[PDB]
Amino acid sequence: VIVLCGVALAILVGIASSAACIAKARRDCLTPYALAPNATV
Amino acid sequence: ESDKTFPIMLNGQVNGYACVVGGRLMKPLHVEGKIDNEQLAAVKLKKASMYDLEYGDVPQNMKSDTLQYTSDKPPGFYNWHHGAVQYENGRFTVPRGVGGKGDSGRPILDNRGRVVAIVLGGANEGTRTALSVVTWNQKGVTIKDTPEGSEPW
Amino acid sequence: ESDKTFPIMLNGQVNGYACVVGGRLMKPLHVEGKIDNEQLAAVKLKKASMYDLEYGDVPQNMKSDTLQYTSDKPPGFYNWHHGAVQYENGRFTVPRGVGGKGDSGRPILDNRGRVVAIVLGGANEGTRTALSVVTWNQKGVTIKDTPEGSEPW
Amino acid sequence: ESDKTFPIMLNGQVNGYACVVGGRLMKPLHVEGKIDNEQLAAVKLKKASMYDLEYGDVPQNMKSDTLQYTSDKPPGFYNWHHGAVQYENGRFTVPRGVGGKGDSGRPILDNRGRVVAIVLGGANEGTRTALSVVTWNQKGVTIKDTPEGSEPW
Repeated sequence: VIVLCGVALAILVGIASSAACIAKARRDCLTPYALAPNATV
Repeated sequence: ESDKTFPIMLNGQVNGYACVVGGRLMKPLHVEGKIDNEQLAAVKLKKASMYDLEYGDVPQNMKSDTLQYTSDKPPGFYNWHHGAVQYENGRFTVPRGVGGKGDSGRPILDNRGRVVAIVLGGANEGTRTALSVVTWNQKGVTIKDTPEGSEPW
Repeated sequence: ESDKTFPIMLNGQVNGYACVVGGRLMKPLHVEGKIDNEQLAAVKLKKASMYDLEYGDVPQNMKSDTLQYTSDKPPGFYNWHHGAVQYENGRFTVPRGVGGKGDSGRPILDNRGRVVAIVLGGANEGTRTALSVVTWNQKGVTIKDTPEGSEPW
Repeated sequence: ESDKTFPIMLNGQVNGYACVVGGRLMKPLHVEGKIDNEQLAAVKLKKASMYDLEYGDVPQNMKSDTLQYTSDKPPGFYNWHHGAVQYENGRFTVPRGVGGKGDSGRPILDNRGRVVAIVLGGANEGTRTALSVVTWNQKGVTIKDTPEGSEPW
């Protein structure tokens, strides 16, 4: 049970944390374009 | 002229400002304070913290009232809340000493009455008072220019 | 004049209007928002959803300033917020495509300084714009009139 | 002048007034509602139940214009909301029937421009209409006075 919960925890942390990282990077990479409605990305 | 801009207020007094460009409101993040227009207050700001700014799309009932941005910046005087600033070599340069805290979010304007920059702060290095500002690159992508020590106003 | 009547406000749209008649606030039910005269917002409304209207007793401090309705509805012109409307064939009629959406709760008044009815929204066959409105019977029976397919304003 | 003295509002009515003396904000305690100014509304008011008042500390920006009080008050005419008050026999008085409810918190001031007292109510029998009032003895001590049966305005 310990190792199974370890797997579940590690997978959830990996997915949710990497997704949060990617979302943050995407958000702030688009931000200079989001502030530029008069420009084409 | 500036009627399109709006103040940001804290403790019942203005402590910053905000502006609408291309239908997107922006206010400095460092300026803790509420917005005068209740319909602007209803918008959900997106925290563009990488530019010390937060923004949100304002509804179409003010579609025509947004400021229009322009990326062209020939070297010369650009209009400002206290007058105008000399743009040079990419720097927005204030005639040294004017301005100060409580003025972030003020647009900077072309003589054509179109917005070109937003005030973030400012200081002097040894020859001119530089303003930290957010602006759009020649390619239109927005960028933050902030000569060191141009602390947020 | 109509300044004794006030706009309901939402999103920044004067999305309708409301009238103080017989000491009761009246506003369209299908229209939601802040009634601009904030004192009117203290009133708790009662609804008549078949008539698409709601009402509540206006506070006494200004209830004597209320407008008063009429039993009179002879055919002819009546002063309106867009100049006048022609009451004809027992119906409120307006030129094809004038005024319109945004006038929900706008009053129509007796030249003697009385209110003959309250508009809800219009329709138009082509010859004239037909108005859907709440009116009054000669014995005081409030009755909604609504040409077929009348849109909300 | 006393122009900047601040109205108190409740249900749209001017239910009272407030003043800032030597930088210390003061308003009646019995007066319900809120101060119409947000800079003052931010003050954490402290109850002075024996004095029927509540006082706080204002943002120091108004230190240059807070109303100057003076305790010394020889008998004579003093400036007031309804033009002037007559001070005699140790009590503040006015002509019969002038003013009333909602005048609570109106200050009294020396025609040289120094505040001296605040109105709380009044009474009618036997003489000029006296005002229930808080006063400042030459010791510099705040003292509340209440003509017999004075209603709280």
